[PDB]
Amino acid sequence: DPKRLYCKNGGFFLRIHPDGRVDGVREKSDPHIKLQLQAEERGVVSIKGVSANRYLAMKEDGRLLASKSVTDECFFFERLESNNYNTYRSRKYTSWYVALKRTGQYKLGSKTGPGQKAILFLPMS
Ligand SMILES: CO[C@@H]1O[C@@H](C(=O)O)[C@@H](O[C@H]2O[C@H](COS(=O)(=O)O)[C@@H](O)[C@H](O)[C@H]2NS(=O)(=O)O)[C@H](O)[C@H]1OS(=O)(=O)O
Repeated sequence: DPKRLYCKNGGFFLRIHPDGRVDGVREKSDPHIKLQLQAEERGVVSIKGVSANRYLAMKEDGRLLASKSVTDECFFFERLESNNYNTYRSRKYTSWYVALKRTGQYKLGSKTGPGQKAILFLPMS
């Protein structure tokens, strides 16, 4: 079943545009925030935009985008933290997290880390 990823940092839903752009939006009705999270192994997921047909990827410089193809940049550790929010940490760039800023823009992976509000998401159906 599809999920919406609600970010604790400002209450933005993770959004994947048809063109590959990634950002955040507060509108629960937005057509581009419905995501498919598929387990590739225990604790490892890909994140696909249902509307966009693109997979969330983190690049070597921390950029977030969504690609048509699934590559090693499209896998993330899904962890339930002690505060009961999930985090999604790049399987390839292992210190960097999927994250949204308070402005609704995505946060560059190299600017993220374990104590931040920006990396915390709650999956909702
Ligand atoms: C409440 O948790 C964090 O702190 C907030 C805050 O202190 O305002 C947010 O930080 C964001 O804004 C501050 C201040 O920016 S300003 O433009 O100078 O006002 C920045 O210093 C932070 O880098 C910003 N972080 S963000 O991830 O880009 O939003 C924010 O809610 C929380 O920051 S956190 O890094 O996610 O913990």
